[PDB]
Amino acid sequence: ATLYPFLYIETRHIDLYDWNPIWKLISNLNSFNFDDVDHDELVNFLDEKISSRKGDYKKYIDRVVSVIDTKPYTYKEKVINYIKVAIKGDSNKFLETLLHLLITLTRTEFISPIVYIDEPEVGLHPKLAESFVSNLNKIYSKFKKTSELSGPGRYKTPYPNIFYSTHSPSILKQTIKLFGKDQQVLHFSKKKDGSTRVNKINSTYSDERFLNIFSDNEARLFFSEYIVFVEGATELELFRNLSLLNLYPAFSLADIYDANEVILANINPGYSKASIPFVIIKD
Amino acid sequence: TIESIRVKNLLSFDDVILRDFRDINCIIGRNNVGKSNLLKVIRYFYAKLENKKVIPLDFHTNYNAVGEITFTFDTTRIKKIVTSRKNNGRFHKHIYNTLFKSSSVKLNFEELIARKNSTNKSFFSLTLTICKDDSVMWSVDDPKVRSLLATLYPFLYIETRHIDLYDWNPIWKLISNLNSFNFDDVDHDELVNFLDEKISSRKGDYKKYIDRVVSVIDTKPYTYKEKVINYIKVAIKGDSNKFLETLLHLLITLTRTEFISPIVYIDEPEVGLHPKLAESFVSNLNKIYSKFKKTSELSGPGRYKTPYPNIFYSTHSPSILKQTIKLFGKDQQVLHFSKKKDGSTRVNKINSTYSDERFLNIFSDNEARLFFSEYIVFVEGATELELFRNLSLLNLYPAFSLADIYDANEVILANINPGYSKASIPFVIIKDIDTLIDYSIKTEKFSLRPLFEKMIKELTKEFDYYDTGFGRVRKEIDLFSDIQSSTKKHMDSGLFFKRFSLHNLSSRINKVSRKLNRYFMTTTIEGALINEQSLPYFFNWIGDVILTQMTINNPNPDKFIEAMRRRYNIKSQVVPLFKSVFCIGLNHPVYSSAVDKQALRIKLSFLNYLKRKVYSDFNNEKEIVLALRLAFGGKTETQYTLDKLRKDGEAELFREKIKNYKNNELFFLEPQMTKTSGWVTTFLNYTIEKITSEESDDDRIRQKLSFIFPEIISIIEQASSSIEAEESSLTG
Amino acid sequence: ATLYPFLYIETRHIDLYDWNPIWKLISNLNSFNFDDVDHDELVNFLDEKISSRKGDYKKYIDRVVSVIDTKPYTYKEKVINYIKVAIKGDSNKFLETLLHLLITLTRTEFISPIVYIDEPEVGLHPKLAESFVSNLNKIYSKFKKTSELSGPGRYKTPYPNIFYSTHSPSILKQTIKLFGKDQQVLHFSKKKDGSTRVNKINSTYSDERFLNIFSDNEARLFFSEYIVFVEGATELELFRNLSLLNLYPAFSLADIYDANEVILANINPGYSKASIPFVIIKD
Amino acid sequence: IYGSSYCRLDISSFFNNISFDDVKQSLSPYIKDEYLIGTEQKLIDAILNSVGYESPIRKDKGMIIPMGFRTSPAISNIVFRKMDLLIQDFCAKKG
DNA sequence: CAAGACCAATCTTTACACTCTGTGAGTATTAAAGTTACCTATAGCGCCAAGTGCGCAAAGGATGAGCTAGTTTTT
Repeated sequence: ATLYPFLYIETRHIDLYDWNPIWKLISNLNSFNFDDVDHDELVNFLDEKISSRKGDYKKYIDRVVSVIDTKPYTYKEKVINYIKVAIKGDSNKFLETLLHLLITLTRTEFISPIVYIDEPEVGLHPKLAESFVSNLNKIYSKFKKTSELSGPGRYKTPYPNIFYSTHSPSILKQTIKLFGKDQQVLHFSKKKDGSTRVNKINSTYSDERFLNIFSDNEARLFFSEYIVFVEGATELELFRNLSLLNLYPAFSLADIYDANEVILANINPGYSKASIPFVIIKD
Repeated sequence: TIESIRVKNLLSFDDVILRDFRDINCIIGRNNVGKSNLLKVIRYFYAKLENKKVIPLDFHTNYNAVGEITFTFDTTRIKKIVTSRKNNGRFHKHIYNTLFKSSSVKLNFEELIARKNSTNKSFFSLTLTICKDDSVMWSVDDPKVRSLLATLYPFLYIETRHIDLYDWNPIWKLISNLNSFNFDDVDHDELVNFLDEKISSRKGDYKKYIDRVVSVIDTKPYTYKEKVINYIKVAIKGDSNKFLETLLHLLITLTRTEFISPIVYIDEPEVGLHPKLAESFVSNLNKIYSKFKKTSELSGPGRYKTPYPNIFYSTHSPSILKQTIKLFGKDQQVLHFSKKKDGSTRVNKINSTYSDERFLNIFSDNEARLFFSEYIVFVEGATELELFRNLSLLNLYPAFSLADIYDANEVILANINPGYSKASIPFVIIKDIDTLIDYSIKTEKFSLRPLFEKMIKELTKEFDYYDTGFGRVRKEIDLFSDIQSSTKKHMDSGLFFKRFSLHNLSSRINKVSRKLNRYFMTTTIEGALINEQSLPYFFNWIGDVILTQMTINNPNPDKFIEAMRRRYNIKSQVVPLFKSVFCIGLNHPVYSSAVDKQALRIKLSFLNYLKRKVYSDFNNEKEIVLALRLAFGGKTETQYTLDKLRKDGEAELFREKIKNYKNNELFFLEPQMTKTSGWVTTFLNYTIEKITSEESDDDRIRQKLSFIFPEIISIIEQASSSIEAEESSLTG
Repeated sequence: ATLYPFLYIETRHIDLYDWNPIWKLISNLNSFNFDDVDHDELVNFLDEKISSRKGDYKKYIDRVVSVIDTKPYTYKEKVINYIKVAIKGDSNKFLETLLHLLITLTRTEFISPIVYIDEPEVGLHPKLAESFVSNLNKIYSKFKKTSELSGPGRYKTPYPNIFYSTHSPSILKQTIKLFGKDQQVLHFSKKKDGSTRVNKINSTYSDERFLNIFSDNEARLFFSEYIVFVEGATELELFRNLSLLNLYPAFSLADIYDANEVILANINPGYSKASIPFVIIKD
Repeated sequence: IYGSSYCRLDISSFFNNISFDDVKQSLSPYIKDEYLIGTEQKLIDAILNSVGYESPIRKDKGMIIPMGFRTSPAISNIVFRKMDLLIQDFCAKKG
């Protein structure tokens, strides 16, 4: 438990006034022993600095303690107080700060936390949702050391595992385009008799052009119950007719996509066939 | 240090003024709405002082157009501090320019010297006005004055019913605002360097770690209060009743070296607490209060002459009130809210300072309970308690059960002084006619007691002008003074009166003294219990006592009864047989049918013998009542008892006959003949049960009780009418 | 106030247990007077139906009332009780039911409420949001009475005004495609010195082909700070290069769209220019 | 006592200038509108006939409520309540 | 003629001085760190020196060309 901590974040009902996860992450991920700080020396130093008459602050603190006698500080509370006195300050911003702090502080320790995040895009503009993933990728790539990219501040240390629960194609598009080989997509679905499944949807593309021209339409296919692949725009015009689909309330649940041979090869619909059924129509 | 709070035309206030505050001000009453309204008014005023946007309060009536809140602050200590030539600082000069500058430049060179620098007390008045269009106006148009007043006289409110023990915000607020240290001289860099030096394997590691953390967590900089709170937390070694105790102790301790005097309000300090816990809380508060007091010979380091802050309590527990009265003494006051006739909150002061040390030491929970009452009945003896607290009697009158009865003497009444809180707690004092007039046998003349003289002197009012309807009181007073001699005649050898009846005089003195909340009974309690109309019920009760309580002493009833019937005569020697056969016992065994019949026959014979002797020896049927009410420690007509008659050596024959009756036949009744024995309760219960069995309707039984017992029923009815008259005002 | 009621709905923090808005909407929108319902007659009817001995149910009711005495029922409370005793039962489903009830219970009255809805798509699958919009459109079209569409159940009464606060392109796409002439899009933005503006973005398209082939890419342009229009795939490939955009963190905030002359005419970016700046690059 | 500047004003002929119709209008809301005696005299008029008087020396002004009667001060306060409210509202804004 | 009603912000916030460490009765009595703080904006036209200017307003060729300027309101 102490070597592989688990963190859970829910942005739906997150409280901005509570900073407990941040303090827990900072206190757990430290490389100092605070038992050597002592107490008499620090109090004497503060008394000498702040009091004109020698012996004012110490007597004040003793008088306060004599009438507020409670349980002694634990080690975690003591280190939190030291960190707070050593720093200059106390929804999306909270999550970004947590992720950045975790990535920065995991670079010099063998502790490997695992984090789960639920709905990172609640009440978030699409531009902000993209910027979140962009900032995460930038801080991820800042510390990476590989061959030529060597020097101080660059490390060879495994990164913590991050799990996302999203309903927005923007975050999926950003994480597919930026991370690349360091991401995967999971599809749950259900069985006939009723049972949760787990499948992997292909998200790594060898073609660079496909990854560059990746857009919202490509990301929309991941949230499709039934995909119809066509080639020309006339098929799109015919199968997206509102009047025609008004009389058939069963073909409106399927999405139609213009696909070429190269696009079909890159997407590879056959891999995730049990999760997302598809049909390819040709001449 | 507020002195006066005035509220006009707001919420449930028409014109309410509170002054003469002490350190341990306590608030009690039945109208909780008034207390809530006062708290809301204070909070609204202090929120408007600090420039906060809040909803204006409502008006009591819409036939006005303004609502005013007035506050007076005693700015005496601050003036002495600032005006001294020794103090040269920014804050002192700013305070002078803000508070005492405008009012001092308009005075000449005569009023300033030797007229305002010796013993005068300085006051500052601030008025807040709310208009009909929800507009707020101040009497002083300067935000700096309001800010300085707010920061010099902070207000703290504590609610104990809904309090979170995980939040210490009030504690940190008190600590941060009651310190004499400037925390801006502690540089961040040097402290960080010190911490890095203390804990490091390589120099600079802690500083680099802190910089890396700050570069990611960059947010708004710390305020001054946050910095001082962090410094206090790192300095200290650790972090419902306990929270309140800590707050009070910190408030008392930290204000001994500051010129800031906070005001604290606490609501329900005893919620979910043992009575011992509340008593210990008050005792600890008093001990800490007395620890820092430097008066007269008590001196030395750690003792100060700095004034203490003001504390207000809202409590419903007699224990806290008792402890506050006993411990603090002259440094506390009690407030009572109540209502008015048309509906409006009042404020009155209840006396709580006593000059008798015995009364303070003997103070108990009954005295505190007297505070939480709407109608108090004061009596002298212990028989009045037994009569007025009967459950069966109070069952039929659901209006006298709302009054509390207390035993008080003259000194106790003087110490309590019920007349001060007359408008808040109505009361009635019931006494006997013997306390005013004393009668003698050897000398045929009445005499007046000093209490009667004091009442006459109080009723007499010199330094007055003529008023129609006041001459009758003077005539009555003159008649009372001239009735000092009042030669009369007593028949039956100083036992009865020729024609006085002691009734017209009692009625006249009651009419005169009704204005002083007094009532003088014609006779004693035992006299009213047994009267000429209650003889059948008393005889039935005696017969029931004989039938039930008397049992066979011998374990075998049949053999003993047969032996005593064959040994003693059934008719001539009935008294020795009754004395040697039947005895009073707690347990009543059940005998055989023949034994039960024999016992019933013997009891009936004894009853017939006693009734025949009673009706033969005495004829007028009034001497029977006199003997009955005199044997039960009582006096009648002439105001004489057994001991008084024996000392006076009068009515030898009557006393000898009573002694013969007591020591010959009614030997079993003797234990239930002394004062405070318990015969009153048994007789009342038996009579009420009999009348309930006879008559089913409540009106019929009440009428029969009124007929049998006129005086006590009249007293109960008068008290009930008085309660019903003031029921609306003294009820939340 | 009683002729033009205002109803505000929030979905991020909504309690499904509470049904007060639904009961208020039903009570306000009715054409019945409940003052003539005799209490004694109903009590006698219930007593006769439910009891074997006559009058015991009335005795039970008066025994209960004599001990639970309190303030009498107001008109609204008794109306709600009468409605509940006649019906057989009491996030997205709540909103859909409220909208359907509002539309149904206003076709026979002259009261026109004003509805505001905040975040209709919070924690919602894109297909679910599209289905919600489609159901609303079908409910609207059921009661429409225009030209030959005449008969019972079809009315000429005006519909209430509904305002949406959305961050999802799916809802915007569906409301543009379905409602058409009966919808508008507002853009707030901000001024230079700091002040909130209000502008109208064009959303009515005369071309039927453009509206039929409307997709997520077209809806993405509504959330763009800067639009760059191109007329070829090569420009898209050049302007979407990740490595090139890495060195210029100012051009990554612009959206590049491939449009034709007819597409440009249909979109008409010049109408909304102060809100969404754009540039058209040609040869 | 809380003020620094003081001003005093007086009303000329306060009781003689009280209009009778103003009194009737002021007292109307507190008296039921009905005929006390048949269909000739109303309850309000019957009550109000006990407070007015036709002054022989002031026949030009009609009938007025005269000083020296028992009910005059209460009627004056009731009539002047409206003016008191107006003046208080005016003075509140000026402090 | 003279008259109550004479703007908002000017950076923010806080705080005892002393010899005595608990206490102070002036003839007219705030300041000093901390943190920002940010600032910023331009035609007639062309030409060569590329904005700091020069020339010309006839081409063009260094001083013939020669030319104009909307409504309404305050006023």
